[PDB]
Amino acid sequence: MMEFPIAVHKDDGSVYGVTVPDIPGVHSWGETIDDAIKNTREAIVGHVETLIELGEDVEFTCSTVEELVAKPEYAGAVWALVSVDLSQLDSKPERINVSIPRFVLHKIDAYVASRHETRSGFLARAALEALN
Amino acid sequence: MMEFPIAVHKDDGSVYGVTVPDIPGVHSWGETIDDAIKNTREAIVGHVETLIELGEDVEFTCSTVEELVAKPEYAGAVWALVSVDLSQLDSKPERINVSIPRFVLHKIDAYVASRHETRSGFLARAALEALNEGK
Amino acid sequence: MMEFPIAVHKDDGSVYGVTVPDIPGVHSWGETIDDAIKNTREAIVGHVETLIELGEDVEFTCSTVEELVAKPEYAGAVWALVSVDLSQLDSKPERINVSIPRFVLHKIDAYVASRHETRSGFLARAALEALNEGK
Amino acid sequence: MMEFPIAVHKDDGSVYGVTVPDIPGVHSWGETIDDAIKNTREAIVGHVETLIELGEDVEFTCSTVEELVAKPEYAGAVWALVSVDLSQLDSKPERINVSIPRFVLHKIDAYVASRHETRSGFLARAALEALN
Ligand SMILES: [Cl-]
Ligand SMILES: [Cl-]
Ligand SMILES: [Cl-]
Ligand SMILES: [Cl-]
Repeated sequence: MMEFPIAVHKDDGSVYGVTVPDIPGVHSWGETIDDAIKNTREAIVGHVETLIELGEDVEFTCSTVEELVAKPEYAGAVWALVSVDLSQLDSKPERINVSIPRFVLHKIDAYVASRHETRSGFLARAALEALN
Repeated sequence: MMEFPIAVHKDDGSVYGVTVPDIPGVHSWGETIDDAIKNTREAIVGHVETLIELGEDVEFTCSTVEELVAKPEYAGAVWALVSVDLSQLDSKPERINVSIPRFVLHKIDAYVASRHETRSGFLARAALEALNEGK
Repeated sequence: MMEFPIAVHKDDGSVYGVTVPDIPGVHSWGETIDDAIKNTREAIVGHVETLIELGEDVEFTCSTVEELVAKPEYAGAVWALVSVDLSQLDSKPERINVSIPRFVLHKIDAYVASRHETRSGFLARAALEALNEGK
Repeated sequence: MMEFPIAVHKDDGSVYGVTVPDIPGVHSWGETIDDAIKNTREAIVGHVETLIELGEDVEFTCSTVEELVAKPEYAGAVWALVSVDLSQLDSKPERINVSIPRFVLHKIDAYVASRHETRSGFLARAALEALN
């Protein structure tokens, strides 16, 4: 699960505006903060899916709120985190047959059992993670 | 049916280390003697299972407690025998079906084709990296 | 699909606690903001899954961030929305097949006999007590 | 998995003798220390299986080496631990259908995955443990 920090600003007349520190160029908005979060999620997912559909490598780096919160350009922002999982990206994953040593599977099984994760989800995230 | 002798010894306060004479590379321990034995059994079982799964033969003759009990490197040791049954162990890694996002499978398959790796060996290694980083 | 607002606040040094306004009894935390959210997501999913499995109706209307964002107890909070899909949740506990030595299954059945307990509720409770030995 | 401490004594004009602190009455022996350990394991297993077959409750109280080693009656002993688990007792376990809440199963699954244990083994040991 990836967590994108998003910076929410609001004034008296204008609506909620949102910027995405890890994706300059994305600017979203909402009549309420909940709508702004949801609209920013859609903009982030559409961005990532679009670059994939274009044939581009996409490198999944997320900043943390901790590291951005004291920066002046984010003074007075309301911080939120939008959760993006890889299932949220590809609608038609491919089922493949692979062999994994049992001592590795036992470590995967112990780990995913406490997190509502699967062998498949763990391996897909591990595959992506090793590629960076 | 292999019988691995193991030797538990006191190292510091409330930490018991274990020697496995027939697998010198295994270094298990426990906060209690019983924990140390249970942890060593798990290391030995995983070792034997994993080498058999590589297609190796692991049938050698274990040491006896008798030939080791009087050696001075085992003074004060607490002994146990770990019994390992090889009859049910598979000689190849476990085959599983998994679901992978296509764009991820693409950059796997393109990656392994160049170093002549396998998807399996790639995902196995990738899994171990992800497990170790989480700490 | 249920959208639970969660509020992450920095409680002490290097520890972030989380409030779930619609489940006041859940008190999750994490070493980082991201870990706090992931731990909170897991407690919320487990909560909703477990109550539906008890045969309860859990569909109610979640709070919004909007109605909470300006309240003093949430000053400085970092917000997130945890999305819970109820579609796949089963309304009964998981049925499993297990192998039990007869002499223990005798001393289970004889014991649940006049407590008006079930084998299931007994094994569930015994499992949890046994797990409560966390090192 | 149960671990019975056993005390091994050896004098030259004789063989290895063994006593079992948690089972007074058991006295075993062997030409070698390995034979004496194996013979003591059989006597312990036979003892427990025999009481069960007599219809007696059996309560698994194992001492630890740590708490026995300094007692004067065990001065100069060589200590070993005899491992007994419940499968080593009943030859014909019964297969039953039960319902377990998933949050309990997930905790069982995480625990047993690192130990070569099963849901069934864990629940049988738990059934015996919280049953006192
Ligand atoms: Cl997953
Ligand atoms: Cl899977
Ligand atoms: Cl087991
Ligand atoms: Cl099982």
